[PDB]
Amino acid sequence: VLYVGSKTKEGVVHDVTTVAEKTKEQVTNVGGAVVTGVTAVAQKTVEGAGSIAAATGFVKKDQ
Amino acid sequence: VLYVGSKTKEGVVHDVTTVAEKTKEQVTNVGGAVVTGVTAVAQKTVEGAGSIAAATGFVKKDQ
Amino acid sequence: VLYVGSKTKEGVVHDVTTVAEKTKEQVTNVGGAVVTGVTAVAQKTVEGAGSIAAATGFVKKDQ
Amino acid sequence: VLYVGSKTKEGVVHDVTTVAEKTKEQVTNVGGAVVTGVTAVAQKTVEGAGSIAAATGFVKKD
Amino acid sequence: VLYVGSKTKEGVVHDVTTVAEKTKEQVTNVGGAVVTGVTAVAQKTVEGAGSIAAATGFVKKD
Amino acid sequence: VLYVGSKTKEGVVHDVTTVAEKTKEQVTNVGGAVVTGVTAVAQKTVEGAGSIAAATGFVKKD
Repeated sequence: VLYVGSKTKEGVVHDVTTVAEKTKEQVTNVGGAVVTGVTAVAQKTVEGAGSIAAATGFVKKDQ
Repeated sequence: VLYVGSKTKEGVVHDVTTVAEKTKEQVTNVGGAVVTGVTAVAQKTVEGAGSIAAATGFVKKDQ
Repeated sequence: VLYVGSKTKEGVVHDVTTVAEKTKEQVTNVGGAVVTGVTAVAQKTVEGAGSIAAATGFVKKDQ
Repeated sequence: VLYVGSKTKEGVVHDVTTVAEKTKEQVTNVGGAVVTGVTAVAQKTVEGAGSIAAATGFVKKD
Repeated sequence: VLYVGSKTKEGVVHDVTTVAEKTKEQVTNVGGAVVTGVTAVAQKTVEGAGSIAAATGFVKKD
Repeated sequence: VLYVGSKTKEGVVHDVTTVAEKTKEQVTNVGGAVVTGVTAVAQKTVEGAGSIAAATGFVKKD
């Protein structure tokens, strides 16, 4: 498993450019999840049973 | 498994450019999930049974 | 497992450029999660059963 | 050259507001200008000799 | 050259506001200018000889 | 050259506000200028000889 001469880019994120202006906002939450904003999750590997990788706004009520 | 001379791009994200202006917003949540915003998930691998990779707004009520 | 001459970029994040202006905001939370802001999670590996890697706004009520 | 998501305003006028409640006015005039109200001039390019551009309440005589 | 998300304003005028409550005014004039109100001039380029650009309440005589 | 997220304002005028409550005014004039109100001039480039640019309440005679 070898790279001799290259440019290897795995699991990256860039130039994520967000601009806002005069943005008014109201939020109300009771018990749940609310995700309002820039998020960058860059991974290369997640191993394992029953896993959760890179969740976002994840309401997990179980019984 | 080898790259000799190349440009390898796997699982990437770029130039994600979001612009907003004069955006007014109201949200109300009770127990669930609400996802209002830029999200970039870049992975190369997720291994494993019963997994969840890169969820978003994921209400998981189980019994 | 060897790189001879290269440029290896795994699990990175850059140039995440967020601009805001005149942004007014109100939030109210009771018990849940609320994520309103720039987030960069860059990993290369997460190993293990029943894991959670790189959660965000993750309400986990269990029984 | 390439503009991604950009905004390019060369000689514009915007987001002007004039609120007025319970305003009382009176005017009298004799042979001259009076400008009581909103004006919004946006010119990109003007040329000439002895030009007059974007005048308001102008009085010329000889 | 490349503009990503940029904003480029060359000769603009914006976000002007004039609030007025219970305003009383009177005016009298004789052969001259009076400018009582809002003006918003935005010029990018003006040329000439002996030019007059963006005048307000101007009186010229000879 | 590349502008990422930048803002470039060359000759602009913005975020001006004039609030007025219960204002009383009177004016009298004879053959001259009076400028009682808001003015917002934004010029990027002016040229000429003997030019006059962005005048307000100007009186010229001979």
